[PDB]
Amino acid sequence: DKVYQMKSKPRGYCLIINNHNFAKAREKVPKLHSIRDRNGTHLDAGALTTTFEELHFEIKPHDDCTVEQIYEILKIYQLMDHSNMDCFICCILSHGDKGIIYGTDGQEAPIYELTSQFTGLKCPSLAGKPKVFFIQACQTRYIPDEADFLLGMATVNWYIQSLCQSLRERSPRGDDILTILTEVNYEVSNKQMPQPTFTLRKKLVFPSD
Amino acid sequence: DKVYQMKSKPRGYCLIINNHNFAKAREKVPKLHSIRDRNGTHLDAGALTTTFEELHFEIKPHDDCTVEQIYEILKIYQLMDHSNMDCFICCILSHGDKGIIYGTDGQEAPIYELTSQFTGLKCPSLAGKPKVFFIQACQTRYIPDEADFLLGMATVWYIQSLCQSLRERSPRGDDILTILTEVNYEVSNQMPQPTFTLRKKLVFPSD
Ligand SMILES: *CC(=O)N(c1ccccc1)[C@@H]1CCCN(C(=O)c2ccc(N3CCOCC3)cc2)C1
Repeated sequence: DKVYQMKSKPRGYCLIINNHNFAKAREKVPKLHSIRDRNGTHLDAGALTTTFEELHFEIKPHDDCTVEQIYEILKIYQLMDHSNMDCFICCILSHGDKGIIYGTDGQEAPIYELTSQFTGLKCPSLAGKPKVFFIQACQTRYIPDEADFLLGMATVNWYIQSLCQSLRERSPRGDDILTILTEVNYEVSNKQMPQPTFTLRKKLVFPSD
Repeated sequence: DKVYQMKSKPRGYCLIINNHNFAKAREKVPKLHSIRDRNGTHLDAGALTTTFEELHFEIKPHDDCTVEQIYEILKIYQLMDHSNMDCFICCILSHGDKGIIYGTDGQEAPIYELTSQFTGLKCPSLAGKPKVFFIQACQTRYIPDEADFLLGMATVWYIQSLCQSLRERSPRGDDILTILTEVNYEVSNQMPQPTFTLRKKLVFPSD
């Protein structure tokens, strides 16, 4: 029973990346000649703003991002001085694939190339602090070989909905994020299942009290 | 707040593949010309048996297994009728590339191709009940999209702290993730990566 240093104001930045218009994708990329536009994402996005502002993160959201657009966004936060922070969360809501994420231009960012941005050897002020990634797909490893990491990855063809509901619910009760994820795993299987993989050293909780 | 039904005598099978004599690997596979014999792996193995025999698991140890020996041992328990069991554990001590494992003949086996044997479809006798995998290989997907899996794997200590923190805590009723998060700090100061798709909590009562 060790718990991460959740308590601060604010606790961290909650990156929300929220791609929707894959128009240039439908144009510039052949194999994605007919890729639907991920409308309805705002319900996921709005909930992600809702739950995580309540848990004392300052949401910094971006909509419709290229891979280049996605990539430069994270350097802003890799190079940022996180010393005053306690945690770091990044949500990505886009079309998915096996181990990669699609930008609105139809190009690809591997899940390992995004997570690996925030190491200790790359983001030192955010060392020993938990670094969380929630991703929801649609239709090598995924994490640096380092501690203090969580990847809530899923693949659609509602995950973010139930994840929010269990966060709003369980967090003021003092349940940890792993407890929440098992509850989220059950809350969808009745099987495009999410596979949480992590390297976190200690318990991670988002206290509302 | 659910917990996997673990009350069962025996709780389940607990495979312990234990590769040590990689002579045949050196003997035939040239890039594994000087692949070291895994000396000391006979210390992890005993800890695992001791840990899980206390946890009411019928240990099934297997030493120095090649690739088809492995594909055939999993084949047995894949076709088995675990209807009176409440859990399935498979330990693998060996070494390989980032995604494969090396049999004692240097032949490969993707870890997915192992965890993928105990599906619901491929092992209906094991539906809705935890299929746990521990892997310690010294230096794509890893588990199928079905529920009730755990993959405590370490690219490479891990198994000795996994055991010590398992006999120490499983009596107290703590969840597996609580345990796995603890062995992370012990290993922290290379890193294991537990991917898991479990629906309820998971404890091993000690009675
Ligand atoms: C890959 C491997 O074989 N490891 C390992 C290395 C790094 C991290 C985790 C695991 C082995 C696993 C077993 C123990 N070990 C040793 O180096 C070792 C070997 C022999 C001993 N002796 C000899 C007889 O038994 C008692 C003491 C001690 C340690 C790491």
